[PDB]
Amino acid sequence: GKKRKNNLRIENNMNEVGYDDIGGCRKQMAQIREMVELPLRHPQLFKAIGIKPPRGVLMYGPPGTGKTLMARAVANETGAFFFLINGPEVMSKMAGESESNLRKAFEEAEKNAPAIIFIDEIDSIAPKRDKTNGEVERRVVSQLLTLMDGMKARSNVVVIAATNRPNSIDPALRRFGRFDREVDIGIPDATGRLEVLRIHTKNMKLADDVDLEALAAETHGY
Amino acid sequence: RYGPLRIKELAVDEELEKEDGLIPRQKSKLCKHGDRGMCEYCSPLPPWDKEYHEKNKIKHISFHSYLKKLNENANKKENGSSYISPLSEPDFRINKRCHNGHEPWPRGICSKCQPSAITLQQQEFRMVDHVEFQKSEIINEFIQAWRYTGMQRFGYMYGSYSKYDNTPLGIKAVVEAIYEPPQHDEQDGLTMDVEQVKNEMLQIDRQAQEMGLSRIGLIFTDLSDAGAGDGSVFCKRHKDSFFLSSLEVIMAARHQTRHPNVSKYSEQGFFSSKFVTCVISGNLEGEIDISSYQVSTEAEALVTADMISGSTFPSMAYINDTTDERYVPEIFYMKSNEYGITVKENAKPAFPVDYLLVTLTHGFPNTDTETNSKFVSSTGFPWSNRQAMGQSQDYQELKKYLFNVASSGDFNLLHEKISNFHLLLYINSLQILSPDEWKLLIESAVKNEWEESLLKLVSSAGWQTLVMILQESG
Amino acid sequence: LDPSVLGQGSMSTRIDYAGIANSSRNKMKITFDGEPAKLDLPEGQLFFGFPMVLPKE
Ligand SMILES: Nc1ncnc2c1ncn2[C@@H]1O[C@H](COP(=O)(O)OP(=O)(O)OP(=O)(O)O)[C@@H](O)[C@H]1O
Ligand SMILES: [Zn+2]
Ligand SMILES: [Zn+2]
Repeated sequence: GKKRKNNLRIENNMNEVGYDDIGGCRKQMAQIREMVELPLRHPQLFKAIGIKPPRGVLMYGPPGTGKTLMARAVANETGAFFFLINGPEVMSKMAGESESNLRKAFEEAEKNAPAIIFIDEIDSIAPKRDKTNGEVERRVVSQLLTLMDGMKARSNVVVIAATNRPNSIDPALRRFGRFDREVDIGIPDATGRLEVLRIHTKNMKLADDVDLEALAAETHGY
Repeated sequence: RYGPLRIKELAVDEELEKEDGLIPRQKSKLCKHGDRGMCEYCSPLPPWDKEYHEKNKIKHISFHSYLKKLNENANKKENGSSYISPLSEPDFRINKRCHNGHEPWPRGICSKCQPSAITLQQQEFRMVDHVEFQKSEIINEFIQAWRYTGMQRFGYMYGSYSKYDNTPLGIKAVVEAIYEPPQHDEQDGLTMDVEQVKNEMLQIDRQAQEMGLSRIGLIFTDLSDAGAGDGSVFCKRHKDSFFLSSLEVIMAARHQTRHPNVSKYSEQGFFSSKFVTCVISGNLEGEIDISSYQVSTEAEALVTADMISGSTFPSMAYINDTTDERYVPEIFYMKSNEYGITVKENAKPAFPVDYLLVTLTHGFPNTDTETNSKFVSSTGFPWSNRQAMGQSQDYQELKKYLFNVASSGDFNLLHEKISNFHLLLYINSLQILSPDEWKLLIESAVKNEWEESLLKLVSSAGWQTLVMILQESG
Repeated sequence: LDPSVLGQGSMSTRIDYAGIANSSRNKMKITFDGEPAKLDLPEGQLFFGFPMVLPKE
């Protein structure tokens, strides 16, 4: 039916987030779908034309704009294996175990191809060189670079990273064979805010005197 | 791209290498993701996961899993290297041929051919994980030797290796029989000529290989009965005092060096022999429990360049000097204090040997009758060179042991009398039967299908002459 | 009350363990208070004559 399916949607932690739970980012949504779903769902197209689909997909914007929501929605909708990596989670571990977690993520995603590796908050594990204080940050950055570069040419694996600013990440991560394609998310316009209000104010028992259009018009910079 | 070299290794090693050993985990309650996918708490647990071992009370990581961890950590596929070999046994001997602009070590040396400081540290993996005795009689007879004579004993244990599911990618050495070389045991110790021992063991090993066995360890008894009326022994070896004295550690290291473990992931082609050592001393309550040990790969590489000797203190091993042949650097042994900090202490005079040991776990096959043993024996025909006692193999003992069954029939009775390891070795030494006759005899005594072979043997001319002379002899 | 072999028996009167210990001291009771002294025995010998210490209990 829908969402790869009352039982057909016509617990489950942070699941069931589909394309209908995102509003006002249709351009970025189209870009992300083109970058992710097509290489995984229909690999025969690229073999026919004779190109290698992109691997890395950087994605950035102000906090609260729905980067994690969008990545999780794409991962759940594609119906393909995926592996969550959280930057703070990886960096909160004894020395020599952050690299172990990164290697495990990439290797296990490779085992069950097609796969999507969502490196949430990548700016906390591969930060800007000036703020890479110590031999642990450098070591984890180098491990991530190794895994990103040596991944493969035939494997059907895609990597999605979320961050706040383009300059908050180590410059070495934005080269060829790495997070080359990047997507930018900005504050929504009036229609986007109206769609978000419609999404959130659906379970709420609203009174008849609600002018969601008025709220969308009044909320600027939200 | 070069890879592992082409070298034949044991079947057990191959079948272990085939497996992956991953430990699956179910959806944790801390997971935040749908059915498909996995974050950090649901991913399969590697076979070398330290948390799993320490949670299950396992003190070492089943060497094959250590190799898996090394391969996972290093040797990226399709690029990044040309397959640096992951395993390399330590070597402390000085480079006698450096010629970096200087003559050999005795009259010149540079910073390139100078052995660096050695840092002892407890080994984190063990080659063989379990040692299993097929029957209780095998060690009951070994201890009966001491019971009757009062002196100590020493013998090699023959058997074969196999898988062990109770540990991730673990190996168990199953021991079928024990052979005792000619040794002069004494009240406080034992002595044995090395040359006689090895000369005899060469042919004994040839015969055992023809039978399918292999030499996989040595076992000795350290028992001193207490004065109590019952049969009890002092608990000489325990936590605070020594487990294995320095001398036996050195001997075990020599034995391990002489039985290399052919491996496909090392430049030399061998790494950390699968040779175990067992000792019978007695547990904390006053029993005759048995314990098995194995010296680390650095003690194995330390004794080769001399550099160690026994000390008057049982628990500590001495260190030799920088003579004109052997060059010993400064040796540090690393330990962790109660505050979780590693501390390096120079030990030139002497250091404890607990940093040169890894402990195995012994056991016996479950009472369920699997009957995978190669011999229904170890109680009967006297054993090897026990001439000190009344156990003296000779034609009279054969006439009294293996003649009534051969004078009646009952092929089952004859088979269960013919399947004695030491009886087979003795009849081989008699040399009455020709090589083909003895080959069919061993395959009749050790193979689960023996009816036809047993009939052929008993009908064979050589066996007929043997039994005829045995009957005639008195 | 204890057997004499607990410190002094065969292979202890051959290898002067008491002599080695006391000569290390002055560098007869044997105790593990002090420092070890090299005791080099030929390959193929095992010595079990060290004084007993018993469990902590
Ligand atoms: N179209 C939308 N855009 C943004 N947020 C949305 C949208 N629809 C719903 N939301 C809600 O807004 C919040 C967005 O938080 P979210 O964690 O997705 O943002 P983020 O700052 O990009 O993420 P992260 O810090 O985890 O990378 C969530 O409550 C989400 O449910
Ligand atoms: Zn999970
Ligand atoms: Zn040199």
